[PDB]
Amino acid sequence: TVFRQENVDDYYDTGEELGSGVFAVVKKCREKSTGLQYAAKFIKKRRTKSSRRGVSREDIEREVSILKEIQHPNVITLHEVYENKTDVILILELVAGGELFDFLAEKESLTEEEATEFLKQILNGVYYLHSLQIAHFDLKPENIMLLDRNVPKPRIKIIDFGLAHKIDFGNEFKNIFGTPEFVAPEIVNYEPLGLEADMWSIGVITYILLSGASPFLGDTKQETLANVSAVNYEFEDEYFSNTSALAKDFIRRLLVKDPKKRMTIQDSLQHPWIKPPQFE
Ligand SMILES: Nc1ncnc2c1ncn2[C@@H]1O[C@H](COP(=O)(O)OP(=O)(O)O)[C@@H](O)[C@H]1O
Repeated sequence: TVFRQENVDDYYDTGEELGSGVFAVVKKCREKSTGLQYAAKFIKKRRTKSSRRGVSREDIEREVSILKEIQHPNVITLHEVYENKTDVILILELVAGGELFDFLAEKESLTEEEATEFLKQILNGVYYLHSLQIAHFDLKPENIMLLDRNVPKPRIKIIDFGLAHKIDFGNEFKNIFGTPEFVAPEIVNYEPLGLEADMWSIGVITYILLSGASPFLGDTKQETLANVSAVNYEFEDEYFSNTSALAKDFIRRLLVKDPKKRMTIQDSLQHPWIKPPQFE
């Protein structure tokens, strides 16, 4: 699939850098014709078939194809795509209130209500995605943006569809590995993956939202991964003594090794608490 090959600079001005990744950089931008602001994600292309630098065209096209499908308040909207010899440039909906990661770092500790207010939105977005048989495969606080961080109940959007896949056969078996702290045991063990992996990541996010601590994090990536595969986590009293037992129950039902026994996204919304790279 080919994208618009006019110079993006003929149509957009860029400003502040919003984020920086292995082979992607995201910059705030403004469309000249409308004055509307976006986030321009510049993804470096591979220079040769066998190269390890840059992103394969297959992987870029998958991200674009998934983004084109989605429209929901809790996920990002793709506006346009450009390309040139070096980059594919995705013009994405701007989410201007920063990462959930940075919000948590600045506050140090959420109430159980503040955590659920974030969680409920994450769950609604993932319910949408999973309804479409889209697994995100990279859910973590760095990939959840706030629209406006200066309101008591910030609204969020899921970003970074660089690992997302359509799961039309219930599982997929490709090269898929996210951030060690957040990946499910089946990722660690190189097993077939499905929508269930996202539910594990949600459990890890929930634990972090409530405690400020990461359930499986070791001092090295290998230690983190070994902890994940062994389901080596516990609820520290220092962090959870004033957290409800129902909140712990919710996490326990997500941090389950066997993906078949883990809560699904529909289960998570009906749960009584809610119901109203890898190498060193
Ligand atoms: N739509 C957006 N609005 C604002 N910031 C974004 C947006 N998309 C990405 N970012 C920022 O850029 C960072 C890297 O995102 P991204 O490039 O999508 O990840 P990757 O390069 O791993 O695919 C994010 O963690 C975030 O800080």
